[PDB]
This record gives sequence, C-alpha cells and structure tokens, in this order.
Amino acid sequence: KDLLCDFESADDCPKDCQCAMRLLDHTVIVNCSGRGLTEFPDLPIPSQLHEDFNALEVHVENNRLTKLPNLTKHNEITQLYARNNSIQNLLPHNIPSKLRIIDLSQNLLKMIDDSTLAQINRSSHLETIRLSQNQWLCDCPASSFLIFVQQNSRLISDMSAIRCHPSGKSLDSITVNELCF
Amino acid sequence: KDLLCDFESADDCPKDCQCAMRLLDHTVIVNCSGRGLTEFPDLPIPSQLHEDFNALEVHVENNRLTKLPNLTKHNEITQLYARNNSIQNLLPHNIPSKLRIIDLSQNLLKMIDDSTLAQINRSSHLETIRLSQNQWLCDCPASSFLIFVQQNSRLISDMSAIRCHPSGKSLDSITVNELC
Amino acid sequence: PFLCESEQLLIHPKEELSRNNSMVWIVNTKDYKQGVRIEKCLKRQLGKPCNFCDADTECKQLFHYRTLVAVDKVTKKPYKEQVLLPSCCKCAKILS
Ligand SMILES: *[C@@H]1O[C@H](CO)[C@@H](O[C@@H]2O[C@H](CO)[C@@H](O[C@@H]3O[C@H](CO)[C@@H](O)[C@H](O)[C@@H]3O)[C@H](O)[C@H]2NC(C)=O)[C@H](O)[C@H]1NC(C)=O
Ligand SMILES: *[C@@H]1O[C@H](CO)[C@@H](O[C@@H]2O[C@H](CO)[C@@H](O)[C@H](O)[C@H]2NC(C)=O)[C@H](O)[C@H]1NC(C)=O
Ligand SMILES: *[C@@H]1O[C@H](CO)[C@@H](O)[C@H](O)[C@H]1NC(C)=O
Repeated sequence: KDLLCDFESADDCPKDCQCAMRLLDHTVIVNCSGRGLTEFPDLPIPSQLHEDFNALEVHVENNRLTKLPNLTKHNEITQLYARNNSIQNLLPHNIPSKLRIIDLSQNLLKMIDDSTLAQINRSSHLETIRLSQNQWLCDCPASSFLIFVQQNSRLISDMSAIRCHPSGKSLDSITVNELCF
Repeated sequence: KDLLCDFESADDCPKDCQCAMRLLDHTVIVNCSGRGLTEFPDLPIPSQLHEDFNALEVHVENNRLTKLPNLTKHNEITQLYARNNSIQNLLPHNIPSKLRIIDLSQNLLKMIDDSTLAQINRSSHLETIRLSQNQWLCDCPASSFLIFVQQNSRLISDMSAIRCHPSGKSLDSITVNELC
Repeated sequence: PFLCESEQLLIHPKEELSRNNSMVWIVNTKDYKQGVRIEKCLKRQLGKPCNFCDADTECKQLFHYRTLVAVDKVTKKPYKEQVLLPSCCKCAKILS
C-alpha cells in the first residue's frame, strides 16, 4: 500500500500539494495538506497519467476549507478526508455519489439536509464514513438525522464519537421522541 | 455441514420433521416441513458428548399460528425461526436463556409484555430479533415497548422496518406518548 | 509429425529502460513486441535418439549465421557481423 511514485512528471499538480500516483490501487493521489490552499484545490482529471488510474484520492487535512465546491462533474473522486476543516454545513452536490470513503474528522459540522442524505440510499460504491469529533446540532430536525444514522449504522464507523453540540453525548441515547419531548 | 449422517437415529423430532445435527455448526435444525401443526417437540437434545450438538433451530417457521411454547427454556435453542403465522402472544418463560436469535417475520405485534424485555439481559447474552410485517396495532404500553425497542436499537435488528396498523409507517418514527 | 520434439519459441527484443523516469510508464511497449523466432528440441531436452526411426541416431540442434557487412561511414575498416541464431533441430544417423 506504500509503493508510491512521482506524478507522471506533470505540472498539473496544485501548488502546495506534492501529489503522487499509486499503481496498486490505480488511484491518482493528491496530498494537499497543512492548509496548503484555503480554497478547495482544483481536481486533476485521471485523463493524465496515461489516462489511467480512474479512481482519485483527495487528502485535504488541517486546512481552512469552509465550502466544499465538489460537483457531480467530479465523479472520478474515490475518497475524501477533509480532516480538521472549518465546515459548518454541507451541500448535496458537495458529496459525490461515486465517492467510496469520506471521513471529515474533527470538523465544524453540525447540520444536515435530507436532500444531501438522498445518497443514504445506496450509491455505486459503499460510502464508508467516520465523521466525528464535531458539535452537531440537536433538535427534531436533527432527530431525523439521528434516525438516518441509526438505520445505516454499518456505513458509519462509530456512534459513540458523534456528540450533541450543546451537550456531548452518544447519539444512540436519544430516540426521536426524546429529542421531540 | 453434513446432516442426518452426523445425526444419529435417535430422532428427537417426529418423522414429519427432518431434524439433523451439523458438526461445525454445533447445532441441530428441526428442518420441519409441516406448517400450522403442533409445536415440533424437538426438545430432546442428543448432546453426543460433543460441542457439535448443543444448539437448535426451526425451519418451517409457520409450524403454528400460536407460538411454540418452549417452557423447557432449554439451553439447546439458540436460533428461533417463525414466519407466516398470526402469533399473538409470547411467554417469557418459553424464551430460553441460551437463546441468541429470534424472528417475528410475517407475524402480528400486539401489546407484548414488558417481562419480555426484562427476561432477556444483553449483558448475560447478546439478543437479536427480526420484526417485520407486524401489522398488529400500537398503543401506549405498546408505545412503551416501541420506545424500549428504540432504546435497544442495536438489539432491535429490524427497528428500521417495524410498523403497526395505526402508524401506517415504521413505529419508531412516531412515538408521541399522548396517543396510544 | 516430426522426428524430433522441436518447439517454436519467441524471444522479445531487449527493452530499453528509462530508469531516469522515476514515474510509471505505459506497458504498451511491454505489451507488444516484434520479437524473433527460434527453435529448440525438448526431446528429453534434445536428448532423444529419434525413437521411431530405429537407426543409430541422436537429435542435434542446428544454427544459422547472418552476415551483414557495411564499410564504415567514416570510411573506417569495413565492419562485418555474423550473428548466430538456433534455427533448426534435426536428426542425424551415427555410427557404432
Ligand atoms: C501529506 O502531507 C502531510 C503533511 O504533514 C504528511 O504528513 C506527514 O506524516 C508523516 C508520517 O507521520 C510525518 O513524518 C513523521 O514526522 C515525525 C516528526 O518528527 C517523525 O518523528 C516521524 O518519524 C515521521 O517521519 C510528517 O512529518 C508529516 N508531515 C509532512 C510534511 O510530511 C503526509 O504524510 C502526506 N502524505 C499523505 C499520504 O498523507
Ligand atoms: C433442510 O433444510 C434445507 C435448508 O435449510 C432445505 O433446503 C431447501 O430446499 C428447497 C428446494 O428448492 C429450496 O427452495 C429452499 O430454499 C431450501 N432452504 C430452505 C430453508 O427451505 C431442505 O428442503 C430441508 N429439508 C427438509 C426435509 O425439510
Ligand atoms: C410461509 O407460509 C406458508 C403457508 O402457505 C408456510 O407453509 C411456510 O412455512 C411459511 N414460511 C415460513 C418461513 O414461515
């Protein structure tokens, strides 16, 4: 999993990202990190690197990102981390259906849209997800979100890690009625 | 695993049912083909002095519209299978302790007892249950049962689908205690 | 059929490697090879006496030489090469 190599001698790589390419998974790697770019970095399509490696990883972490501008046009992405970013709310286009893993660990997130979670219904690849260490809003609007979480438990890495924003607690303790009195 | 060869001739099941022990599975399946009959008395367990024979399971799952009373509470029964009957009561004494899995698929879910929930203890043994097509209605004590099932969401394997006649939808979605 | 167990073999041309390029590259050049064709006996790895002919025999491997001669462009001494390639494997009668 570690045999890496240089990015096809291409200048297509974003400035502070020091990207590379990994044959084993056919995943062009992009390692923007340590606040490389405050804005989300441009996606280099897999048409490069001999138009190979259809899957694309994006490794944004410890960045000031606040607005995911990811679009359905970018369905080449296979993975996403967004760890330690200042993101309040997420757009439905911001998460692609083709995405296999998203993590967004220790972010700012507190909200959700059911339209965003329309892809809770299965996607092309399983969406293994581990979001955690954020303060998430707590209300009956969030109760539907809790129900979503509970039903799709397998897709999520943990239910202890998620915490109610004003009072950190494992979301399993709450039935939608409890959060609706 | 092999069956009815790993199983000897000491047929605990009646001839109507094809009970057979599986070596690796450590279990015996009633594998009965008779639905709507009396509860299959698979109660005897030929332990065979081995781990291969310590568990039990049922197949037809429609053997009786009234749930099989397992008053023995034998450690043999681990996985219980019931479907396509109008089951309308459950006795906690019937439920065995060493029992791990149960279903209520295609069965009716009226106001079951709370001693049901108290009887089983998650710490003593993991409990997994199948609820579906539970067309029977909801009520305030049944609201208590539904809220308990939500509380044991992991234990309630089919919490997502379980629905009752008044709800018109999954039970845990509406848990306004003002309405029985 | 034939007297000797001779098997066709393809040999790929020696591939020039761009080890300068630390980046991966298309295996398409590795995918297609013009190659050359040779012949060898596996008859007990070329040891069979050509059984179904009973005369005293032993299978031999035979070679062919290609003579390319060009006077050098710098009008140096004429350069001649005689590359040798295993071409056939044939059976021969022998004395006692
Ligand atoms: C993408 O960029 C990030 C930016 O940090 C890379 O993180 C790097 O992770 C490695 C692995 O832990 C760090 O190396 C370690 O550094 C400590 C510091 O003394 C050292 O004691 C360890 O022995 C180890 O060498 C590295 O410091 C850290 N930062 C950088 C700039 O490399 C990350 O590896 C990059 N790639 C991926 C695939 O994430
Ligand atoms: C013993 O159990 C097996 C599996 O539990 C039964 O196999 C069934 O065979 C039919 C024949 O087409 C299938 O349609 C079923 O899907 C199989 N599985 C089940 C669970 O029925 C087998 O029939 C059983 N034997 C007896 C005598 O009951
Ligand atoms: C389904 O219902 C039929 C009744 O026709 C019954 O014979 C069968 O055993 C039922 N299946 C299960 C799994 O209970």
